[PDB]
Amino acid sequence: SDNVIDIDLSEDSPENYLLEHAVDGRMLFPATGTLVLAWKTLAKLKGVEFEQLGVQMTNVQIHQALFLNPGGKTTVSVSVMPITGEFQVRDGESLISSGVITSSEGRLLETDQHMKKGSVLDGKPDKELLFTKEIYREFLLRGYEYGAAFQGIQRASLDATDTDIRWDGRWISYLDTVLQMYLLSKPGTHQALPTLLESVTIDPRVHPAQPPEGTTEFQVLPGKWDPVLQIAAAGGVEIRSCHSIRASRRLNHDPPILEDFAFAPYVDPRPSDRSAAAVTPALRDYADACFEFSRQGMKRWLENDKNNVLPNKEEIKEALAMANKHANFASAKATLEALVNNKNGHRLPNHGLFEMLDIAFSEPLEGDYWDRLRMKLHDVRTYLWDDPIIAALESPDIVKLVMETVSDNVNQQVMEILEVGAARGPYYRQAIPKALEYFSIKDWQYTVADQGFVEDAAEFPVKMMQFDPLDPANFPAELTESCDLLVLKWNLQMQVDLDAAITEFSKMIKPGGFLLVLENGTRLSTFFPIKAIVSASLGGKGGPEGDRAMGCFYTDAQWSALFARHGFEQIMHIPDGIAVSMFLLRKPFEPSVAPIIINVDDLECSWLEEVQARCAELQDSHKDSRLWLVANTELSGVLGFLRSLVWEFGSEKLRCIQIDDATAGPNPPKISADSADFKELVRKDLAYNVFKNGKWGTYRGFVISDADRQKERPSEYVYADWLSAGDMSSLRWFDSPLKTGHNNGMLGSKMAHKLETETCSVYYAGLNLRDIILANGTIQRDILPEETFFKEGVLGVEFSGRNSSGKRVMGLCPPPALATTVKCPVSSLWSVPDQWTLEEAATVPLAYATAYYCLVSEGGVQKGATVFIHAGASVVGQASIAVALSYNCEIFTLTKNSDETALLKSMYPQLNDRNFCSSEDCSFEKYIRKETKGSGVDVVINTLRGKFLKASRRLLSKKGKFVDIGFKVDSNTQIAYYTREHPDLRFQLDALLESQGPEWTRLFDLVQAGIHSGVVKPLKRAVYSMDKIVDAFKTVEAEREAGKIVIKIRDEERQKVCPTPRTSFPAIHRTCFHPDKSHILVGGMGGMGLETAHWMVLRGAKKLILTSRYGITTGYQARKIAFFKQLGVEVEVLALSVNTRKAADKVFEHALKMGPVGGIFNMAMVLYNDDFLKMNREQFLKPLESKITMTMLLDDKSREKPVRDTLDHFVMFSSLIVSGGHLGQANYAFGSTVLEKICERRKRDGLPVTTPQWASIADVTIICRKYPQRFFNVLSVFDFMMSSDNVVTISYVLVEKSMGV
Ligand SMILES: NC(=O)c1ccc[n+]([C@@H]2O[C@H](COP(=O)([O-])OP(=O)(O)OC[C@H]3O[C@@H](n4cnc5c(N)ncnc54)[C@H](OP(=O)(O)O)[C@@H]3O)[C@@H](O)[C@H]2O)c1
Repeated sequence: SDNVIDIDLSEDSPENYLLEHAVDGRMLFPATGTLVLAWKTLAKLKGVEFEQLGVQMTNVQIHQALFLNPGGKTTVSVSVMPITGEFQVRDGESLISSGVITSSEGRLLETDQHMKKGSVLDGKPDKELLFTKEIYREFLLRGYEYGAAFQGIQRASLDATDTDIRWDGRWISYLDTVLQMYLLSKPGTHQALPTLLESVTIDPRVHPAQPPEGTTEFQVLPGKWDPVLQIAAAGGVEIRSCHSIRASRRLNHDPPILEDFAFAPYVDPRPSDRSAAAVTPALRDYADACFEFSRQGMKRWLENDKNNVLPNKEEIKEALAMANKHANFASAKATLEALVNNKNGHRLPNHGLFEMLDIAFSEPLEGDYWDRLRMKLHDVRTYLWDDPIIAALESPDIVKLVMETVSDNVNQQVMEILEVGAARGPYYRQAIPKALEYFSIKDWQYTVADQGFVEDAAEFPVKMMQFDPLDPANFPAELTESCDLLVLKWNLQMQVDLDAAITEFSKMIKPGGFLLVLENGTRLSTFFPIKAIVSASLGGKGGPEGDRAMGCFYTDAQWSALFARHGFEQIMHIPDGIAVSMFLLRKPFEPSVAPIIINVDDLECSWLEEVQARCAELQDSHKDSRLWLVANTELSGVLGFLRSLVWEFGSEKLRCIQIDDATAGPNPPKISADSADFKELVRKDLAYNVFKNGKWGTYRGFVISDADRQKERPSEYVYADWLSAGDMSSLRWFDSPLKTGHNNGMLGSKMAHKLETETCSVYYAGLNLRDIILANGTIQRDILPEETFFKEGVLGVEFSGRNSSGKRVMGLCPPPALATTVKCPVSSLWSVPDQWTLEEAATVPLAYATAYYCLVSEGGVQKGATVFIHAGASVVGQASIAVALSYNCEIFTLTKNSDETALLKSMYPQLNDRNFCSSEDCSFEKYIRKETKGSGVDVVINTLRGKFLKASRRLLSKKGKFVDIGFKVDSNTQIAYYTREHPDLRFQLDALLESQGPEWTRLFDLVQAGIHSGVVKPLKRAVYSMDKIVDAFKTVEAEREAGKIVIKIRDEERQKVCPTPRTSFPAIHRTCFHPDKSHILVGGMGGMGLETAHWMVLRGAKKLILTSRYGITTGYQARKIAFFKQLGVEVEVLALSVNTRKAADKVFEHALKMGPVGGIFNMAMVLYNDDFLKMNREQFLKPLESKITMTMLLDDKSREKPVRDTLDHFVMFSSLIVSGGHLGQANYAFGSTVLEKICERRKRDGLPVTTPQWASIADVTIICRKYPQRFFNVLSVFDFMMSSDNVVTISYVLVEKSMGV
């Protein structure tokens, strides 16, 4: 109604600096931006200029975020009430800001900061100051992305109390930079969204005037932060008591792609290898069931074919005959139907062969049968494509192994693929989404072809060609030297003349190209039923390799011999065993010049000179010349070294061979110049040859499914948390830090109260409405007592289990008590009487402890007093009635429906209908007022809100007490809590459980007395298992029926004092660090070193020894370490390099002095990026110290006592240069690969090891087409990396799934 403000976010608009304010990518209008709009509006109403008006905004509520849009116009309406000052910044019909704006002519500013002239941060060292780069690195790590316009704090002290704030004449920027001082005063990791600014005073009269026009250098105004009063004051501005709400950090990019950098054999993989077919025992049964169903179905087909309408009948007799050689229809369908309809967990994704076979046989034998059935099976063709038998060889691992192995060997930038016959047997639907969509460095061009248009390929980035696939000699001549890979899925089995087809197919292969063939090789009579009805000319000439089975099938052994006969080298061969087989072939390579071999075994790089010389003469030699970098040791970086060399010398000549001594079989290869094994390798001319586990293979990064990141495994200690805040359907069970004996969150205020705690094995956990309110996002974790801020979880307080002595106990503990083990203070533990089962005990503690607090501790109930209890059917309501009845009180209670009234009356026989009202209307006020003869109710236990809260205070007597325990308080109510106007009694039982002082021990004794006197009786309850935790929370939230919801953790033993059996629970991973052990962080005084150290501090670590070449040299390092120490962490910063045994000894002398060594981290990096041929040894061994010398001096020291037994984690950070390669970083690649080989040796010896292989990290742009990850997401995958069995995990984010060219 009042001023309408238009914000022009255009190319040259003066208010374009407002797009330089983003939170996790999204552009936002600053929270202190509606203050200026309200400020400018009030001055406009008064008719005065806004910079001559001194305003004061009080209790400014931020309800929404005004999302700015580039090149767009945002119109917001500001409405100010003339006399009272109530203002409203509202975009459209949605409120963005509310509060009260008041102008004045006197002095409004409280602090005297506007009088301060200079900057007190003068003459200080550079290690005692924070600069704009360091200040806004801390904000970026929390999601606050400020552009150059909003980077106002130009310098600050380590405490951030004193700052230099820039004045540029823009008031939205200046107010934001004065709120950044408050944000800079609350170090942490989460993103805090302001929600209430109690006071904001702007006095431009004492503020410096706008800088002259065209100013380039602006003045810095001193700023100060007052912790006593919580005032951020700079210049003529003052922000007081800003309240923020935790915000879930959203991911700017798409989820990272996690892979397992593992070794994969080429030919005939064993069942334990990753290139092997994924045939489970269940699949081998489905294959047999289909085989029996197919075999007998043909028998049924032959005998019933009395009309002779079954062409290929001789073929169906031959197929039936062979099945008999290698061997009722009702039973055959019975076995399959039992397999299909069973849901025993072991369940194939789908049963397509059975489904499509059933259509093949069940179809009647009559006129127009074959034409109709051929149409029917062409309508369910998808079943054959997507079938466990057919998908065993189309698994993501094999598809990626083939597609990337072929890419490592194609020496172009685009990789031309050609899938001939894409209508019958398709491969694009598997190659594209599983392997080719992950490509970042190489481009791919896919070309499907067939007789007709490929209907299913319309949605894929492929090119559809047209010609006859089933007939050679008509292949278009435009396909000569056309494709670097040829895929013939189910094509060579349809060719009448194989030699002619293969000869004509081999011409389409570029020199050095590959041919991929997938054909049936075993149990050839299983799929024949469908190749009988859905094939026209089932006749194919045989040859020297034998006679085609039926007329369209060769056996796997005959397939391999046939390919070998045409001079094809078997690069890879993966037999499914149950059905299909896969061959990858390329033509033999005959060198014209002798290959050059250089041994790169030495880790001191005594060959840098020779390789550099031979690498220089690459582009002046014959095209058939090759450099073979050979390593015969487990530790060698030849694999990642040759990837980086390929980036500047091409893939044409650079080849490599590694032989792993440790796992090389009894017959190790003998690669040495004119050897026998080498020549077999100079003929395949594969870039990377690795002999490990007894077979030649290659290192490939196998993608990890997003479902495996939340895979649940047995865990002795678990606790319930949420995967996503505010979602009650995301509740899971995570690993509990109690496996270390202690509980996360021992920092700050939790370090002051040294409560004596008894470790109890939880058997039942009661679900209260306090947990549902937190779980569903109605209230953030920050409203809870400050002692719970760093706790792993905040769900659950009450429980009933067994203490360490085996006694049955029940009690309330600080969260998480929705767990399997707790550390309950001895002053909060009651003993279960020997008449209650532990199930009944789980319902008593909180319900009655709250009831006594509300009635006898806060309400001061006296004998005979009148009490009004809202929601009498709730557990707290039932407890309140029982406590009140014991005090001989006149009870009035609000019951929703008649079922609740009946339940309460039966539960408490003293309750008559006169004692009951309805929670559906405020008609209880007249009834209660009349029934009390105008005296009112002495105590009101209020849960209902709005007009029921008002109508219930109105019933209070002269001395009556109002106990409001509802959770969903209004905004005005919360401000009353903040302003100390009213006490917040809804998280007081949680606060008394942190202090456990005089006020609690009064409630402990009141409840204990009630148990003895019989007042405290167990309530009716519903027991939910540990897997229905989500459903239990939903049951509590809905409040459809009265009762206590109690999660059953363990089964109570028949005895009464007996040790709890040790058991495991399925739970998601959650890495935790032992607080009594010392964790060494070599290079932990850096970007990821210090931000990872903070992550460990939250997850349990309390003893850090951080190592650097120089120690603390900046004010960001000194401010972080002063934050760990304040939290209660024993930090130690050593200015040494662990490059000699003396240095290694010192770092572990200091570690063992602090405590047993429980973790070693190596984040150290040194980089000299340069061209390989302009690098001497002194410059090639630069990155090799932090990665080859500090990793075997930390690995030698971790393999000796006492480190070996105590050590839990051995993390050696790596880079994707070992998996992708990079330009100029050929020395870093060698160091990063030898580091990964030391970590794989540790796994061989059973020692703990983790090797993160990160691409790029944002907070601590697009390189090789990969977006840098946000650190809050690097620590999310890092946590999964530590709690996993693989050694090397590759984490990288893709800008977008790769398309063609
Ligand atoms: N953040 C990224 O962009 C990114 C991307 C991919 C991978 N990574 C991985 O993460 C690490 C790099 O993280 P970052 O550079 O952001 O932070 P950082 O690892 O903490 O930084 C490297 C640190 O190494 C220390 N250092 C070097 N040589 C040392 C020696 N001989 N002894 C002890 N300390 C030594 C340096 O301490 P001084 O400075 O005091 O000498 C420096 O602070 C590497 O392991 C890398 O593989 C990071």
